[PDB]
Amino acid sequence: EIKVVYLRCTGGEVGATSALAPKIGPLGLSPKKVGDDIAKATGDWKGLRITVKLTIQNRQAQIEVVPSASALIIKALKEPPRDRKKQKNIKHSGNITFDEIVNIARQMRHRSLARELSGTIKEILGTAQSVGCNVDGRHPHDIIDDINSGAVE
Amino acid sequence: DRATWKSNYFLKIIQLLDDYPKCFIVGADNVGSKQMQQIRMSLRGKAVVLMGKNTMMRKAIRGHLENNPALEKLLPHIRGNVGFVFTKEDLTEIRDMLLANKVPAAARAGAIAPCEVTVPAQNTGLGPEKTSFFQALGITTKISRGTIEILSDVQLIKTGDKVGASEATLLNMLNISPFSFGLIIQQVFDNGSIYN
Amino acid sequence: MKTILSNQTVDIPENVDISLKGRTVIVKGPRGTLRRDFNHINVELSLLGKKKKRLRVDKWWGNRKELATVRTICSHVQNMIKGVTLGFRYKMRSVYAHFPINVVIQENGSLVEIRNFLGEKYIRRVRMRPGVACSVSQAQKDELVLEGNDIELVSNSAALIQQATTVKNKDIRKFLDGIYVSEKGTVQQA
Amino acid sequence: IIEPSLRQLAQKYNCDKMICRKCYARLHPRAVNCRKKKCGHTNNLRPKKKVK
RNA sequence: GAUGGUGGCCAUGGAAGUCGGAAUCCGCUAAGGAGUGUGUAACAACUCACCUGCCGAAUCAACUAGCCCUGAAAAUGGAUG
Ligand SMILES: [Mg+2]
Ligand SMILES: [Zn+2]
Repeated sequence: EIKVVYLRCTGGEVGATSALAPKIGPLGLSPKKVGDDIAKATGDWKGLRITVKLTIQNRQAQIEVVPSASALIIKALKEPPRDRKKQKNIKHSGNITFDEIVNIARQMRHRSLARELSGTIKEILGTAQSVGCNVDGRHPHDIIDDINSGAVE
Repeated sequence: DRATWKSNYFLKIIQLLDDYPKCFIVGADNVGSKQMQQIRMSLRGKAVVLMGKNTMMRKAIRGHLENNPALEKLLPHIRGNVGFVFTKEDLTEIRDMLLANKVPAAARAGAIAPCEVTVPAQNTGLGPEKTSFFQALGITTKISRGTIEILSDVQLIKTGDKVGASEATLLNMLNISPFSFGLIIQQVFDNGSIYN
Repeated sequence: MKTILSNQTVDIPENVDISLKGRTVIVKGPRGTLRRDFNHINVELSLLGKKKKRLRVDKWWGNRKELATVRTICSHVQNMIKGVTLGFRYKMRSVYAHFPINVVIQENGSLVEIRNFLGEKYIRRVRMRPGVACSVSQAQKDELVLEGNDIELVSNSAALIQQATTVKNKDIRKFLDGIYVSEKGTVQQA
Repeated sequence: IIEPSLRQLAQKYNCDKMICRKCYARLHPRAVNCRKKKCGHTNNLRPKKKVK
């Protein structure tokens, strides 16, 4: 018997809000020793919203992070995170080039729910204006690149 | 706008018919967009399935009849929510693939029941906190091992029954949906021939 | 403006026979004979063609307030033809929260007595107008079946009992009680 | 305490109505202007707030 | 029928579109609006825009002026003579 459960964590921080107990409680597996393990396993994010799938068997669970386009672009837009102070208007400003957009799209096509590379770069360019940062310009400037001036595989 | 949306559709239906002298006239009836999208995404490399307005397709056929005098047979077969799928690989390999790519869809409240939906007696994993939905249907159940135990099977909906919200939610909770709708393709066009 | 001519035709099933006496109409079918008078509408009725397959109703030089009356006659005739060839069956269900509604049929459907409506001891006796029959149906807990020929009489009787089963001086948005018309149906299905 | 389909059947004759602002007439759910000529067949209507 | 990227981003105690401020785009698309509403502590669910299935000839909208109506309630019974 193999069970898979999807959870949402806040990154490398240990979840203060007890949300593992409502899920892992019914099967009897200890949730407190798994939540901190997920937090330390993620680690690098440490400031984002993270989705984690858990392959829990009758003996032990396996931890792996489900990739997300929004989670990848925000960590690509590296900025000093804000601590517990938690002020307003952390609207991210930055200029991420096109090179790493391709490799993020590789992770997007890894699970294979998309079109080919030329379509995934467009749908992640949509996520660029979704976040707020611009690739040396907005999507009106970044649409003509796909027209007769592309740099995609 | 609509004017160019009609023109380029005329362009893309002519172009699609130019290079595919073989097609299945497929009635995409009661098929979810999710199922259609995954089918098309999976089978894009082998075939292309196109849908649209029947009255516009038949006018395109009648407009192209001046160059293809063998397209009149398609005209009587265009009625209902029916489109085209084009492929050049084999004759029945895609037909078998379409028959195998059917996906069981969820039970929507308001749609007639196709055939023979019931629930066997078993110990689920829902829990004691969701028995109000079973009490709505009046199904007598017990609770054991911390979950809900079904005593006996029941034919909640017969063949050709209206699906209610209470039954639809119960089927969603049990993760059971015998409702499977796929391609119900009617005829085959192959260089001026009709096949079942 | 005044439209020169406005006409509509109604098909006539072979099992039924309809004839006109001036402007009133009489329809004879398997269930019985039903008549209706139209001496207040001032139109023309013509049973054109042998074997009485079609009936045409037309009006000449009528404003929009009276051209509307041309097609309502067609609906009346076709509804009447349905009520004579197949009849009308109105099924209405009793809705109550705590107190059951005791419905008793008397003088073979002519009178309906209602007891224990909201628990009050007052007995509601409603007399069906002639031409309809009431009966508490089987294969169901609470249900009343009204069978008749003309929709006016059948639905008027259903309205009478429905209006009789009313809650006053209270909030009707919570006290959802009374006998309510659930389904409009037909005695004989084609 | 009651079967839901019967409850909505009672609602269709008692709850889902449209009320005229003036004159406070009760109208069919798919109404546009009030039936009554007492208020002048005015256009403003409200959806008859349900029970909370 | 009415989908994914995606539970888009500031967001917040919980905010999956339905309380808020700025964005408001790409694939599959005949079509799906980071969305018109009903609701949810919030999710689910219902529903609208939009696209299709059936019949087939005309159909909407916003102004505008005529007659009539609501607006329009006083005392001795009452006046286009
Ligand atoms: Mg009171
Ligand atoms: Zn009014």
